[PDB]
Amino acid sequence: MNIFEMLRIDEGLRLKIYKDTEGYYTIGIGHLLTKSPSLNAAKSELDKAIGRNTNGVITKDEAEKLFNQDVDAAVRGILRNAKLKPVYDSLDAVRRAALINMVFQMGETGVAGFTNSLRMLQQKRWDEAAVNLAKSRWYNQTPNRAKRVICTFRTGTWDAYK
Ligand SMILES: *SCC1=CC(C)(C)N(O)C1(C)C
Ligand SMILES: [Cl-]
Ligand SMILES: [Cl-]
Ligand SMILES: [Cl-]
Repeated sequence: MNIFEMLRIDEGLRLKIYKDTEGYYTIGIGHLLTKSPSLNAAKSELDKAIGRNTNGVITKDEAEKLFNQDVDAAVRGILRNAKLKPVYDSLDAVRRAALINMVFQMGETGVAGFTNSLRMLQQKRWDEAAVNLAKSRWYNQTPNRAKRVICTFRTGTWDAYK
C-alpha cells in the first residue's frame, strides 16, 4: 500500500465527467473540475486540464496523469503551509499518507483549519486525535472514507485498506 493505491481506493476511477460526493463535477481519480453547477464550465476546465478538446471523456492514462499532478499538488500544498508542514514533518510515512489523503479531498486550507486535531497529531496522541477528527463535517458527510483515514492515523498501519 502507498498514497497512490490508497487514494485510488478512496476516490475510484471514472473516465467521464461525474459528480462527486458533494455534487461537484469531477473526473478520473477524484480530480475536482469545478464547484460550478454548469456542466459546460466543467467541460471547459477539463479541456484546459488535459490540453485538448475532450468530449467530457478522458483515457485512463490521462486520468492517471491528473492523479499524479494532484497527489504532487497535495504534498506541495502541505509543505508550503505553515500549519500543515510541522505536522507532516512530525509523522511517520503511513500517517503522512493519511494527511495527504485529507488534503487531496478537502484542500490545503480546509485541513489547515483542523487546529485541534493537528495539535493532537503532532503530540502523537493517536486515540484522542481520532476522536477529535470524527467531530467534523468531513466525518459526517463521508464516514466510511473518514473512518479509514482516521484508523490510519490511529494505528499507523494500513489495516483499514487491506
Ligand atoms: S480504527 C483501526 C482499527 C484497528 C483494529 C483494532 C484492528 N480495529 O478493529 C479497528 C478497525 C478499530
Ligand atoms: Cl470520487
Ligand atoms: Cl461534530
Ligand atoms: Cl464515505
